[PDB]
This record gives sequence, C-alpha cells and structure tokens, in this order.
Amino acid sequence: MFFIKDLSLNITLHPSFFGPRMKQYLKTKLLEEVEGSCTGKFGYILCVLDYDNIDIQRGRILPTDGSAEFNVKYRAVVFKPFKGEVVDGTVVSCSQHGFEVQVGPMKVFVTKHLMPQDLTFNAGSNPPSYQSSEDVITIKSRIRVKIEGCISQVSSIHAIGSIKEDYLGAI
Amino acid sequence: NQEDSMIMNQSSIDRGLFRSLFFRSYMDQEKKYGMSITETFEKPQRTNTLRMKHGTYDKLDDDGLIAPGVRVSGEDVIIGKTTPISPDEEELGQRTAYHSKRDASTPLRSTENGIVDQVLVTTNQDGLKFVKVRVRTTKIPQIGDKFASRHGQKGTIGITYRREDMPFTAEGIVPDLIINPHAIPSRMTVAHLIEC
Amino acid sequence: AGRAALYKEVYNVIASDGSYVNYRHMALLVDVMTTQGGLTSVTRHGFNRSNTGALMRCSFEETVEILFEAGASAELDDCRGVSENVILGQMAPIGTGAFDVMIDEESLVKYM
Amino acid sequence: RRRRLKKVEEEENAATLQLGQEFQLKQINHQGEEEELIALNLSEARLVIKEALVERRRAFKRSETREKELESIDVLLEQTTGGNNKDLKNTMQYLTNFSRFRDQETVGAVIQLLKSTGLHPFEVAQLGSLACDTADEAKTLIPSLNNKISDDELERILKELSNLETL
Amino acid sequence: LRFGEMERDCMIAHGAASFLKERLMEASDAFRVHICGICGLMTVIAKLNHNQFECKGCDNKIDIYQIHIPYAAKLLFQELMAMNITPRLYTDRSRDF
Amino acid sequence: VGQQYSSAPLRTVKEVQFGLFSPEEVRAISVAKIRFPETMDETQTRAKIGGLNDPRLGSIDRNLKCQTCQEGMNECPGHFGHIDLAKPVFHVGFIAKIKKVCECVCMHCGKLLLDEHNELMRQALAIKDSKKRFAAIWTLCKTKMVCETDVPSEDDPTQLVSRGGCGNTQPTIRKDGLKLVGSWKKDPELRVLSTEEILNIFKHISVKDFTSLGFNEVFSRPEWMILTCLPVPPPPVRPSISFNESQRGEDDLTFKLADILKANISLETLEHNGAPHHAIEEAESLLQFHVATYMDNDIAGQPQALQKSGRPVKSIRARLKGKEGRIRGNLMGKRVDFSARTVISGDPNLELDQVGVPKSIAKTLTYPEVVTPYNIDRLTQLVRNGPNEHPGAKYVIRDSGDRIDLRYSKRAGDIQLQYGWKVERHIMDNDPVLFNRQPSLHKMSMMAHRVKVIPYSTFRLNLSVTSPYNADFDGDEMNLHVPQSEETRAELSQLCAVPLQIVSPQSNKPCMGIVQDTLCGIRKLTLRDTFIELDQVLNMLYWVPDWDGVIPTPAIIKPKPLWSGKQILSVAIPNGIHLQRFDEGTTLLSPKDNGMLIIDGQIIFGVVEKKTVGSSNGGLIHVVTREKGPQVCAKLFGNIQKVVNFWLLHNGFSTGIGDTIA
Amino acid sequence: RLVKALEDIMVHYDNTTRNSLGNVIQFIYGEDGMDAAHIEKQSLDTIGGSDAAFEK
Amino acid sequence: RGPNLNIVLTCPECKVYPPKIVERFSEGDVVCALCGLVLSDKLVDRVGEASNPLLDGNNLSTRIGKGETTDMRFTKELNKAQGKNVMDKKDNEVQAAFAKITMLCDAAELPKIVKDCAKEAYKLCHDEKTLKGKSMESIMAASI
Amino acid sequence: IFVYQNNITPSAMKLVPSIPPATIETFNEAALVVNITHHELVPKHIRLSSDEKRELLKRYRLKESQLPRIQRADPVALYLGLKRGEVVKIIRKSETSGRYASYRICM
Amino acid sequence: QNAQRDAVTLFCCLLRSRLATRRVLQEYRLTKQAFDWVLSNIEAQFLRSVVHPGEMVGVLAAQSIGEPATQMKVTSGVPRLKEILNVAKNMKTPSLTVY
Amino acid sequence: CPICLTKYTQLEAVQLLNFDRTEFLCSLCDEPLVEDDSGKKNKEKQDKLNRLMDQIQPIIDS
Amino acid sequence: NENFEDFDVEHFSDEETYEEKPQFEQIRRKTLKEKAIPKDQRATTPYMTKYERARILGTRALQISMNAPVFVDLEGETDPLRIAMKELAEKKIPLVIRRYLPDGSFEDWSVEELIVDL
Ligand SMILES: [Mg+2]
Ligand SMILES: [Zn+2]
Ligand SMILES: [Zn+2]
Ligand SMILES: [Zn+2]
Ligand SMILES: [Zn+2]
Ligand SMILES: [Zn+2]
Repeated sequence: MFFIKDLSLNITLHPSFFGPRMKQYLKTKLLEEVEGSCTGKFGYILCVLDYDNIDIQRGRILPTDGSAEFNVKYRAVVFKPFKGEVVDGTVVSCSQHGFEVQVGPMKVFVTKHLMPQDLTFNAGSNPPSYQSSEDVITIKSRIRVKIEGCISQVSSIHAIGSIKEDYLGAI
Repeated sequence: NQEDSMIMNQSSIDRGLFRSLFFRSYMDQEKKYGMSITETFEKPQRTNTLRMKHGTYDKLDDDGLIAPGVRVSGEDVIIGKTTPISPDEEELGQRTAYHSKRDASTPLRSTENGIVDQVLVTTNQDGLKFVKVRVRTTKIPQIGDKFASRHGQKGTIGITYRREDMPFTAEGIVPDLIINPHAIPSRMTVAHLIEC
Repeated sequence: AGRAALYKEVYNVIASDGSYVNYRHMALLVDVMTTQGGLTSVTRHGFNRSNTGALMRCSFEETVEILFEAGASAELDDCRGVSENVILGQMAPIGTGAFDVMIDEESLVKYM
Repeated sequence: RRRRLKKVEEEENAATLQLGQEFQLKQINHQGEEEELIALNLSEARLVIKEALVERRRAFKRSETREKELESIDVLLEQTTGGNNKDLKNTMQYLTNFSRFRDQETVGAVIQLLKSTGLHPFEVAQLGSLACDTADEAKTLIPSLNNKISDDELERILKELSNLETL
Repeated sequence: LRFGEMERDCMIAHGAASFLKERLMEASDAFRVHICGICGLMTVIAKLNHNQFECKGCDNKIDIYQIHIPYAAKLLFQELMAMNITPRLYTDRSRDF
Repeated sequence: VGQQYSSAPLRTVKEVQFGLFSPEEVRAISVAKIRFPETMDETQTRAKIGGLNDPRLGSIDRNLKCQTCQEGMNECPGHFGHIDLAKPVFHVGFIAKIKKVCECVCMHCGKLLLDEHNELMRQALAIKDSKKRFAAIWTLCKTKMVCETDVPSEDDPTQLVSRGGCGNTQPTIRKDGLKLVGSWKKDPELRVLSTEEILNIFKHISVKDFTSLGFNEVFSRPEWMILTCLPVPPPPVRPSISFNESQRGEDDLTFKLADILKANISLETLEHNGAPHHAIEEAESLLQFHVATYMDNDIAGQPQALQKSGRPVKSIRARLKGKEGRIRGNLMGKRVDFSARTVISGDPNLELDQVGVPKSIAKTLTYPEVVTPYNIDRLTQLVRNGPNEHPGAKYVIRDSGDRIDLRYSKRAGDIQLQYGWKVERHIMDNDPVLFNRQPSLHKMSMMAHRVKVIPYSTFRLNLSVTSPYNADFDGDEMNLHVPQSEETRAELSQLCAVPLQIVSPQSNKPCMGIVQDTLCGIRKLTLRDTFIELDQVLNMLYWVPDWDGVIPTPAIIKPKPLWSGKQILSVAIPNGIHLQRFDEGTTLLSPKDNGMLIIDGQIIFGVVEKKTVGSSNGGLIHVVTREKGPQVCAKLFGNIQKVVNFWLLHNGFSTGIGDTIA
Repeated sequence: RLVKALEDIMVHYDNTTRNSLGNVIQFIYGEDGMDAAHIEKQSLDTIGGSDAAFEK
Repeated sequence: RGPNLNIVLTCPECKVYPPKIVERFSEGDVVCALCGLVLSDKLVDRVGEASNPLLDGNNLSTRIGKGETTDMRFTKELNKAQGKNVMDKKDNEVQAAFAKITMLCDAAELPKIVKDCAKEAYKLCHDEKTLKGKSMESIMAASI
Repeated sequence: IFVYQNNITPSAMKLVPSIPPATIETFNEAALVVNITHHELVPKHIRLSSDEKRELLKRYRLKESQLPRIQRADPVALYLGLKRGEVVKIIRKSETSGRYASYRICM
Repeated sequence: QNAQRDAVTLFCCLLRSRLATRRVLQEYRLTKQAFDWVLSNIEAQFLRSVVHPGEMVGVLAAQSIGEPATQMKVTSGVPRLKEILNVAKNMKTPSLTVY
Repeated sequence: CPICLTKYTQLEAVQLLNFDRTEFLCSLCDEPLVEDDSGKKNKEKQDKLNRLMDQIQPIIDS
Repeated sequence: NENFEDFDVEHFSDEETYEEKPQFEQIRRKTLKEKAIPKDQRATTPYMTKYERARILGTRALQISMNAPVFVDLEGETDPLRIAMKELAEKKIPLVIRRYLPDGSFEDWSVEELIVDL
C-alpha cells in the first residue's frame, strides 16, 4: 500500500552526459527508472516528490569505466504491499487457475483454491469468469481482496490473494 | 654489434653461411580402447566428422596421411585420424546423425612450415598401426639467431648488412661476421684472438 | 641504540663492496625491523605474525596454517593492504589508487 | 556497530504490526533526525500525487466528475511523465476509481480526525482507504484493530467517514 | 606470460595501481560473481534472464551485490569453503580506520 | 560476448571476515545432498543425480547448463553440496587447537578450569588480542588437573566460595595420529576420546568461555571445529579433464569425495546393521583419515592416500600452498594476455624511450580503441585494412558488448562504425607499452617504452637502457605488456616511462648512461687530436635531430676549416648546461685534458669519459635531467648516441692480439 | 623476503610513513621528507676547515 | 523426460540453422563463419589420473601408501579398515579377475590389445545368469 | 627505587607489586655501573605528559597502537621508569635532516 | 611546525653555508634579480624535491636493498646479511670494538 | 513441473504465469505446470492422527 | 621437450630457498562529516603529485575517449591523452581530488587549485 519514503539511489552517469548542465540530466535519469519501477526493498515507486531540490552528492568517478556515480537522496511515494492486507481492486484477467485483480500498478493473483466453493469456472461464457449462486465476478468488476502472501524479488513483486474471508469480494 | 651482438654478412647468408636443415618428426598412433572404441588413419569429411580443426585437410591422401614432398604450412593437418563417438547427441548446434565420428587428427605446429620429408607407416610391439611423419624445413640465419665462437663468446645477430655496406680490405675481402671489441677485455678471452 | 647499531651493520654490509645505497632505504628497513620494540626478524615467525591481515600473511609463507588460524579466530581483514586488493582484483590504495577522483560541478558550470 | 548475520526474526505480517525491517514507526530522513512513518490512504495519495504532478508541470512550464478529471490526469501524465509510465498511469486510474474524498479539505478533515485517535498511521490509513460500514467488519478486515479501539468509537469513525465520503 | 611476484612488486614501486589491476583482472580473468548481503558468501542463485536473485539459507532476494574478482580468487574462496572456512566478503566497512 | 547484464549493485569488497561454517549453514547453503559415490550414471552418458557430479552443483560442459542457475561455464560460479556425516570427525588443520582447548576446558561439564577468581586468570583476561590471551590461558590451564568446584575468595583466602564446575579430574590429552587419548590420574586411566564427546563438551561451552579463548560467537565457535556436515565443492573446483576427448579422467578431489562417501556409507551401514565396537572405531577412523587426506594429504606420522599411478593425492592444502599453488601461482601473480616475448637486439638508431616491436607481434597484440569523432576516419580505415595487414584491426566491439571478428566479416560487407564502439586495432607507433626483463629485481628493470614497428623478429631497444634492465643480447628474452585502457595507458606513459626514471631512487644517481661503443667513441672523439673535416662535419650535424641548422664556426679557420670533436659533440648538448669537474692535477689549463668544463652547452676542455656520461652522480646525465627535464635528457641520449656512433662508424675501432703484447 | 616484509608501507598525505595497519614507521619519510631521486651529494662548507678559514 | 540443459551455438543475427561455426582455438573465440560475430569467448582447450569408465566401470578408489613420515601401525590399521568394506566386494573380485587375466597375458607375452579385449569381454559378461556355475579358469580362458 | 647487590629472592618479587600509586623498581648495582644514556648510540629520550600525548595523537590522527613501541623492559625504559601507555619523544641525529624526533609508546 | 623545523635544519645549514653575505658579495657577485632568481629556484626545487604522498617507499627500499646484494677475519656479504635479517642469537664472527 | 520434477509453492507460481494469463510455464522446461496432490490428504492426516492416538492411550494412562 | 645448458633462471623461484632454510576515534569517527576537512584548514600539499597527475590524465583521457565535452579549444589534436594534457595546462579539468588521510578523513582539492609544477 501507499507510503512516502526518503530514498537514496546510486546512478551511473555516463561521461557522454558531462555537459554544463548535469543536474537536470541526473534528475531526468532518476525520473525514468524510478517512476513505475518495482523494487522489493520498498515496493512499486510511483512518483518522486520535492523535484525542485534533490540532494545530489559529489559524484564518484569509477576507476575502470570512467562513469560518474552519484548517490542521489530523494523523497518519493511508494507502493509496498504486505501479507494480511485487504484491498479493493478490479479484475483484469481470469482463468481456470484463478483471476488477476489490479490493485494500483499490481496484478494480485487469486488462486483457484482460494475462493469459497460456491464460485466455479465457466469457460463457455464470454468472458470466462467465476460464477457463484449469489454473485458473479467478471472482468473489470469491483472486488475486495485480501493478500495472504507477497514474494518480492530484486525488481518484481507478486502477491497471493483470496476472497474466502467474510466481507470480501464485490462490494 | 654492441655488447654481445654480431653483424653478419647478409650476402654470406645468401650464399649458405650457417644455413641449416631442421627435421621434426611427428608420431601418431591408432589404438583400440575396447571392442569398437578405436580410431582409423583416414581423411575426414565435413559431412560425417565432428570437431575438426580449422586447418586445411586437402593435402592428405585416401589413407589420411600426407604424401612426402608436399609443402606444409602453419596448422595444416598432416595425419588425419578420427574416432567414432556416441551417435545422436546434441552439442554445439552443428550435431546431426551423420556425425558418427569426431576428429582426433594431428596438425602441424602453428608457426612451423616446410616440406614433408619422409612418411613411415608400421606397427608397434602391440601390432597397432602407427605412423611417423618427418617434416624438413630450413633455418636460414636471421636477426636474433644465436651464434657462438669456441670460447664462450655467444650472442645473437644484431643486424645483417649486404656486402657493399660491410668494411673491406684492400683485397676486397669483407667479413662474414663482426663482433665487438668490448667482448674481449672483460672476458679476457685471448685464445679467441690467437685462434683467429 | 639497537636500531642504530642495526643500521650500522646493514650499512657495513652494503658498503662492504663499495656499493652505495641512499640512507632512507636502510633507515626504513631498520625502522620496520625495530617498530615493535624488539628485533622483529624478517621471517615466517617474525613480521609474518603481526595482525596485519590474513591474506597479506598467507601470501608470504605458511599459507594454509595462517588461513586456519584466521578462520579459528574469525579474523576480519580490512583489505587496506596491497595483497588483499591483489587477490580481490580491485584498485589497491597505492600510488594512483591512494586517493579518489570526485567530479566537480561548480567549476564545471562556471566554465561556460 | 551491527555485527550482522542471519539472526532470529519474525516474518512480515499485517496483524502483528511487522511491516519489515525498514518500515519502522520511527524513520530517519535525509537530514538525519527521527520522523514518523507516513502511510497514506487512497484519496490522500491521489491528491498528493496530483499536487506533485501539477508542481512538476509548473516547473516544466517555467523553464468535479470522474470522467473529466480522469482525462485531465491522463493528459497530465502524457505531457509530464516520460517513458515507462504505464504502472503510474494504472495507479492513477486505480486511485481515481477507488477514491472516497475529492478535495484537500475532506482529506485534511480525515487527517485531523485520525491524528487524535492515537492509533498507528498504518491502520488509520487502512481505515481511510476502506469503506467499512460495520465495526465487526472493520475488526475482521483490519486485524490490528482488535483490542486497540473501542467498538463505539470505531462505529463513530466509520459513520463520520461515510458522512464525509462524497461521489 | 607470467606476471609474477616481482613484476607486481615493480608495478607497486611505480605506483601504477590501475595498470596492476588491469593485468590481474582484464588481462587474465575477470569473473563477476554475486554475493549475499547477510552472509558474506557467494552462495547466490542468479537467474539473470529472469532478473531473480536469492541467497537460500539467508532467504533474502533484495540484498545481493555483484563483485568483480579473479576467477582464481573465486576458486580460492570455494576451496576455503571446502576447508570449512568462511571467506565472508562484505561491501562496506564495519570498523573505523 | 562478455557477461550478461546483472541488476545487482556493483560494489567492491571492503572487508573479508573469516570464521567457520556451522553445519546448519552448510545444510542451508547446500543445493543438494550428495549420496552416491558414483559421478557418472549407469548408462555412462549423463550426470548421476545425487552423485558427485550432480547437475544442481553446476556444469563443466559447454553444452550443459547448470541445473540451479541455468547458466553455462562463463556465468555459473558453481553451487555447493554437502555430506551428512555418520559420525563427527576432526578438522585435520585444527588438531592442535582442539587439543589446546580441551586442555583449557573441563572434560565433564565443559567449563573453564580457571575462572576470574584467580589473579593470574584475570591478568590473562587483560590481554586484548585473541592469540596471546589464548596462549596465556592455555599455559595457565594446562597444568590444572581438576575442575575446581570450590575455590577460596579472591579478596581473602580464608573462606571458600563454591564456583561453577563439577570438581572432576581433567585428564592429560595427547594426540596419537588423528585421535585424542586422555589419561586420567590414578588415586593411569587412559582411553581414546570420541569426537562426538568433544563436540558435546564444546556445545556445553558457554559464550563467554570461548570468547575469552578468542572464539567469535557467530563466526567461529569451537563446536564448529568438529566436522559433521562436510560441504561438497562444486565441479568447477574439481573439473574432469580430458586427455584426447575420449577419457573421463577425474580430479583427485572427486576421488577423495568418492572415498568419503564410501567410508560414510560403510559407517552408517555398520552402525545401522549392528556391529562389534572395534568395527565402528575402524570405520570411523577410516572416515576420519579420508577426511584428513582430502583436506591435507601431507600429515606428519601418517600414511598418504595414493592415486592409481601411486602418486600422492593432491589435497586442497597442496593446491593452496607452494609455488604453483593458488596464492603465489594463480592469484598473487599470474599469467596474462596481451603479452609478448622474444629475444632482444641493440638499436643505436632508436630513441631512448622507444622500442622496436616485430610486425607479427604488432599484428597479434591489439589495443581496443573507442570510436570518437576524432578518430572515426582512422578507425574506419583500419577496419577496412583488415587484420592481415599492419596497421589494421582484428575485432570491432559494438556498444552492446558484441564483438565482431574482422576475419569472416568482409564477405558480409564493411561495417559502419558508431560512436562509443570499441575497435581492437593493432598497436601502431608511439603506443605506450610496458617492457619487462625478468628477473626484474628493481623498478627500473621494467619500464614503459614507445612502439616503433620494425620488420624483423626482435624487440629492438636503445643501448643505454640495457643497464637498468641488466640485459645483454646473448639471447635474452624480455617481456612486453600492452595496456588495453586509456587510464592505464596514460599512467604507464606518465609514471613508468623511460625518461622519467633516468635517475634511480636506489642510489640518487642516474641508472642509465652512455655505454660500450658509444662510450669508447665519445672518449676517442673528444681527444685533442681529433679534428673533423667539413664533409664529415655536415653529416654529423645532420645526424642530430634537434640541430638548429647553423654550422658552428670551426676551431681552426686557416689554413683549413677543421672542427674539433668537442665542438661537434657540444651540438648534442643543449644550451644553458654548465658542468664543471676537476680531476687530480686539473687546472684551468689542462695538460692532461682531464676533468670537464661545459659552459652554455659547449665543451671547454676535458675528454668525455665514464665520469661524464656514464651512470655517475654529478655527470652530464644527472645535470641535464635535473635542469632541463627528462625529455631533454632522453633526446640528449639519442643525439649523443647517433653522433658518436656515426663518427665511430667512419673512424673505426678495433682490438687485436697485438694489444695484449708488452 | 624483504619485499614481502615491506610491501604495504606507503607515504601518506600527512607525509608520514605507515604500513597497511596505519602503524607509523617514520613520522617523516627518510627523516627528511625528500624524494630519493631528487638528492645530490653536496659538501657542507661550515663543518670543514679551520676557525681562521671559517672567519675569513 | 528430464531437463534439456543444452546450449546451442547459434548466430542471433545470421539466423541460419545449422550455423557455420569456426572454433578459433588459438584466439580463444567461437565465431559465426558468416558474419564474424563471436559466440563464446575464453574457450577452454594433467592434474587428475586417467580412468576409462568402460574397462573397470566408474570405480573411484584410492589406496593407502607410505609417505615421507608414515607410522606403520596406522598404515596396517587403515589397510585392514579398507579391507572390510562391503559395497566393493564385487568390485574387489572383478579387479582380482582382471589382475589374474593380465597376469595370464603377461605370462604368455600377449600384446596389450588382447589384454584389453579379454578384460572387456569378461566385464561385459560378468554376473550372468547363464554363466554362474562354470569354473573361473574356464571363464578366463574363454575371455583370453 | 631499590638498589640491591647480587640477587633477589622471588619471595620478594611476588610482593614488589604494592599499593598504588606507590611503585617499586629493583635495580642491580652491576647493571648500573655505567650510565647507558651517555652512550653515543643511545639518543635523547624525553618522557611526554598526558596533554602532550593527547596532542601528539590528535595532530597525527593516531590511535594508541599505531605508534612505534618500546617494551616495559627496555634499559632506557627502566632508566626513565616508564609505565604502560607512556610515550617518549626520541630525538636522534639524522644524517639526512640533522635532527629527527621520533616517538615510542611504552607497552 | 616543530617537526617541519627539524626536517629542514640540515638543509638550512647547507643553505646558510652557501648563501652567506660574504660568499654572495665576494664570490658570487649576484645582482638583485640574480639573487631573487636564486631564491625562487631554490624554493621551487625544494618543493619539487618533497616525496610524493602515495609512493610505495617500502617496496622501493626493499628493492634498493636487495638488488645490490645480487650485484656482489670478520664475516661479510650475503651470509652476514642473512644473519642480520634472520635475527639469529649466534653469528659467525661475534665481535666488539673497545675504545 | 513433470519434466524437471521440481516442486513449486503458491508464491512463485504467479511469476511463472505466461502472457496468456492462464498457465504457469516452467523456467527450465518451458512446460505448463501440473497441480501437486497435497491438501486433499489433510483428512487422511487427521484420520492417521486419530488412529495413532487411540492406540497410544494406555501409554498415556501408564 | 628440450635439453638446454643455457642457464636460464626460472623466475619467482625462491621457495627452493625457503625449503632450504625453513628452520630458525577522537576527532573522526564512523561516517560523519568530520572526515571532510573544510577547505580553510587543509594540511596537505597544494602541489599535485605525480600519481595525482597520472590519474587525472587517465580519467580525463578515458572520459574524452567516450565523448565527454572537451572544455578547451582543440588545435586539430585527436589523441585523448594530449587533449587531457591540454585541458590540464589551463586548469579546465572539472575534477576534484579526495586525498584520504590514514585515519579515514579526507580533503577535497580541485585540479584548478592544485599547483602543477612537475
Ligand atoms: Mg644474457
Ligand atoms: Zn546469504
Ligand atoms: Zn550454476
Ligand atoms: Zn567440570
Ligand atoms: Zn552470423
Ligand atoms: Zn520444469
């Protein structure tokens, strides 16, 4: 979920960008690979705050490839999920293995062993969705899902969702 | 020629001064590791032989041995030997069912060249056929080749001059070789002078 | 006084054949050999026993035993010596490596 | 300092307030002092990101219903953000589709409401995120609220959040 | 060609640190290996195509650094691991100078 | 092709921490449990799962990926396995340390024999470093034969405080091969101490107890000294070599792990199926011996494990220590690429800082040059020249790391170069190269020269530079090294160059000087009898490269224009140089023409000799390199060598048998 | 043996002479801080001669 | 069945299968013969002992011998410890049979190829149901 | 200061450690016939005060162990009666700079 | 500052011996610009003569000592050097020099 | 994965999901994964637990 | 192989001889800003050393070889090292030098302010 953090990033500035105006180049090259970037250390970083002043240290010239190495300390909003967290979202894809719900920039999977037994798969219906005796869960449908387990790699985060808990599912 | 170098007459080198032959013999043997794990002196073909060397195979014959008299160059194969491998493998991409054999041939040295002097085929004590190929080349003396007198005054050739550049007597005799005076007093080699 | 006599002996050995060496070299030798308060010999049991890094010590002599003692004692190597950077293949903090090159921005933007 | 190896620690969880080693309640900023961990609800995060994007737009330039705001933030991300902004875009559509407060006044009212509760910023941000209507629903949705808040005060918070919720 | 002890000594006497590093790495064996952050060992499973790093036994997927060492140094450290010795490599100082 | 890009941060190793694996750590880091002593499958074509060459450990065939990291040779570092030992065994490198710790600690309750209730123990605790403190503790506690369950008070030896300890009798411990025997005292009871007992005792040792002994609590506990989970090194540690690409000869290490698995399986079957006790000690002694000779084959008082050929098994310690060991043979110094080696020859026509590189060597050694606008045309021309013509290029490295051989690519057409690409072009002239003569006792014996590509097979070099190399052209090899980066090229040119190291820091005097024929000819040239005619004078003047183009006025105008040898030699000496030296019997008039006087780079009197242009302090070389700089001194070396060698060529100098005759 | 004894000793930026551990060997290098290559043998005029020559 | 674990050396630019590949052993490179792009660099062309796993199988055994400083009591102790091993009993008797076969060949000066053929003939036909009751002298004689 | 003649019983050595700050030094008459300080090889040793030692460590940015050492058994150290952690300024004649001032800490 | 004063006192002695008023005004006969040139050059060469920080003087000293060993009553030479470096309690010719 | 015979938990099945958002492709075998038969034996484990414990009650009483 | 009476010393070979004779804080702490000595009280030499000039030339030539913006007028010079020496000649190299003291502290000296006398 949504946090704000003070992060320090190490950036390889190439010697080709040693122009008179490296500050906006450094801020820009911060701003491609952070916006929407996923890190397992802090979650999905979305937007960088305090763009007018960002702490830029005196850069390290690496002794082999000549590139400048800057430890830029910045403040940004992040999306770090956890397990045990219930969130709202919309289903973007479904299958017999389960369905993917979109919570922010994240596609949380709900596995086929994690719905209540009333829901069942019907591939004959277009789009193929999960149908129960009391509700139906299709593509682009509102649903409330709880996350029971999240795995975070160095650059990717995957989560496990369910709707077996009471007061979950479609609102 | 300073400090253990010589200046050798290049015209003398042209006329055969210190020119010499160099024979190298290559011995290769086919052996049976068991029933069918053996190898055969044969000229390999690209259709059915795996892991050949990049040197040319054209100088070989039907028996996988180069005839004597044929000039050889660097990394040319002189003894073509192949052994079968386990069929229907998958290695390096260029592996098919045709490649029933791998190449165990013997190339020449990467720097050596010359003429195949004599090819000798026979059997060993064990009755296995093995070959000996003698390659003859000539080492014309050049810059850097080491020469010694009979007095411990060794050294390399510094440079080679033609006859018109070397000093000469009133009789027109040029030296074949110039040594330096500085080789004499430190070593106290008087017998070199007395021998001269 | 032992250091002075040691320098005198080393100088006598060097100048025995008339060969001349600048004073600071043998001065550095006898200062290293007497820096611990004792005549620390240049042996596998002399300078090779000070806690100067496991990799530096194992590079000289008794390599496997030194690594055994380091593993038993859980010795931490600060990697400031030359030999540790040789084995790690990184820039030794010597000569050109004895500093770091930072990039300036203020004079750079002052240039034009 | 820290004599580091694999020591004993508990796995990350929501009900135990274990948000990891680096999400502590105390946080060290870039200036070095301790500062409270700040977690934002969906509407608060949407407004904060919107102010950040329009501030970036103003910095670049110096050198309501759901549909029109949606296309406004879409063209704002098109003109402000560069490459690989797909995740940020979908985050913006998620934030607009699941927001409960539209203006900064309602968000500030929620913040001043939840600052005096004495609970964690994490759980009050979860409370502002979720449109709960029952105290037992709030207890079974956010397990950290168990034995933390009284049920009548909890119901007051949910009913006043529902009153403050618009559109 | 052997760039042995005494050639290294003369390069040290010149102060030519980066040339010595080049000879020892870019001229013989520059091997890039990944190490865990928790343990200093090189027991990191690296799926570079999948961009997935993890040191199983420390169960961390976010604390992995890559280093450039000689291949002989990696084989040294693996042999010391076979000696039941830990060549724990750390990318930061823990003790003050 | 290089290596695949990695998203992990690239850092440098700042600290190396030592210690011992815990067996739990061994089982944690292990990717497989090795069970079968076989390496190969029963079909003799694939890797046996659970064997010593399990694919999860790694892969040492090019056409085989590692099963764990899914990489080849150049990326997989190899992954460790483990052996679950049937019984604990001793680390053979720690037998003395285990014995010392056992003499320090109780054999029943696992407590220190002497606690802080003794003054000697407390002052032993005052020692800061681990080794000296442990030695003092061991020397103090090796003489204690009882656990001392009750001790007198430290402040007053009148009342008895009951400290920890069971009061039992600690036996004397000695090693007899690979096992420890303990002799209890007789009120001697001697028996062999089992390794599991020692492991239990070491587990019962508290944290502070071995902390006082110098053992760190998470990195090296004394209980971890006993091996009970042996880690399996990956096949990159123990590769399977091939003799003719048909044999499967394995490493000695793999042989030893096969023996380890055989002994371990034998021991667990013997304990599982029931056995007499002596069979159990026999099997565990065999296992311990196999562990030891795996870890150290050279044990004093012990037999050595032998190969099928009968040679001793190369243990890991043998691969570590020694000349061809890992450290001194592969790490602390090593074989390198971009090097060349051939015989050397003198060249009076080369500059002092210049080396003559053979054309084939120059066609072989390459320098990767980065493509800029400043060299796009030159590098494109070198690419079009190809690798078979000097100057040319052998490889083109694209910005993605892809390397294009210039052979096997012209038939694909020419290549358009892009900025930031690398071109591995042949070394042209003036390339800074390291030039080294082994044994290389000192820093002047390996220095940086400039390339001059020459059409023969010898490293050619100036005569004056042979003295610091201690080089003679009687067949000496002498090495070459080419830097591949601009940083190292620059620091080689600016730190290791020949002119910068004219003056030796060894003895604060020049290490290079005018030698041999040039020295003899410069003595013969500066005699007072030596006068040079116009025709030879003009040639001598033109031989100086930096001659200003003005003919000096002759020393003798009439009846014939004659220049003295000093007059022509002073042209090589740059202006502003003032050298003054007085020998014995030397005045301002020199009847012997001894000593020297140079004024404004003009020789006044005195024959030029070893005391002047030799490697001597206060000579011409020292003065010029201190007042004019190193480049001017190198040019002086070249000028003097050229002019003196030319004059000696047209003068001649010999020696004969008559010269030794009185 | 000597090189391995002295392989880690460097003149630092405070002009001290320390090993890898930072232990000071010489507080100033060569007791004078002068590079060895920039040293020449020179005669000290005051120490030699007589007192009359000193005054003259 | 089983993982692939196979690396194919295909040019990612020429895209011709199967590719013409030249192995520059001297230059340490593996290149595409068409475009000249390298595929695998730093190629590998002594330290162990020769052992063909066809004549004696995958037996990996080292015996115990006297070193520079060797005590004899541990030597006999380790020799008898190796003597009572159970898993190599069939291995022990097949090497005993190989030793007797080689002794028979050497006692009648037969060439080494006959020794190899007899040893592999015995190994391929050891432990047969149809060949169990015949005398080991006859087995060796038939193999010879 | 205790000056004996030939030898001491070890039963007195065990009680040479006394109540601090009172300190006992046992000096042999035979070892004290000639002042070793007057020897030409022995340089001038000057004991440093605590503030001097602190300033020396501060200006050279040193730790305690990074100084050159002298043991607490050196004849000059016994002559000055040095204790542990005491630094002496050692001034000796330099053939390159006339006067060289070294420092040694008593261990 | 005390260490800097002590480090140059021999060179200061040499400078005062050479650049005395009697010697300058009698032997050297320098002018104003000549004397200023002399002082500037002496200062410049002295600052150029300072040892550069970062220099491995340990390896330089070790090489400068070990190399003249290769160039080679009381014992002397390589065995004496070995007796010195390997600090042995015994030696070939233990001796005194009593004055 | 039946080809590589390697187990996978629920957490890493999501990162093996394909572009079709239906199947879980193996990393090494590139083959869709099959479901392990664990979890339906939970009642079997409960029956095993009870059938062990009614046979141990005299030991409990002793 | 070969049989040579030409006595070539195989090198790095002293372990024959080893086997012959085998028997015989308070100003600065942690990572604070106190390591960064301020410019007013820097105690290192203002003269840029030979190693410093070598590494500046190497770094600048490496950067110029990868299209760094050259801050001096080129005179037709194309070699990166001579361009770097020209940049150093009129102090146009935008680098500063971090001279580490032995205690871990450091001083920052710009190439512009360092005196290049050698
Ligand atoms: Mg020679
Ligand atoms: Zn780890
Ligand atoms: Zn692998
Ligand atoms: Zn006890
Ligand atoms: Zn291609
Ligand atoms: Zn699979």
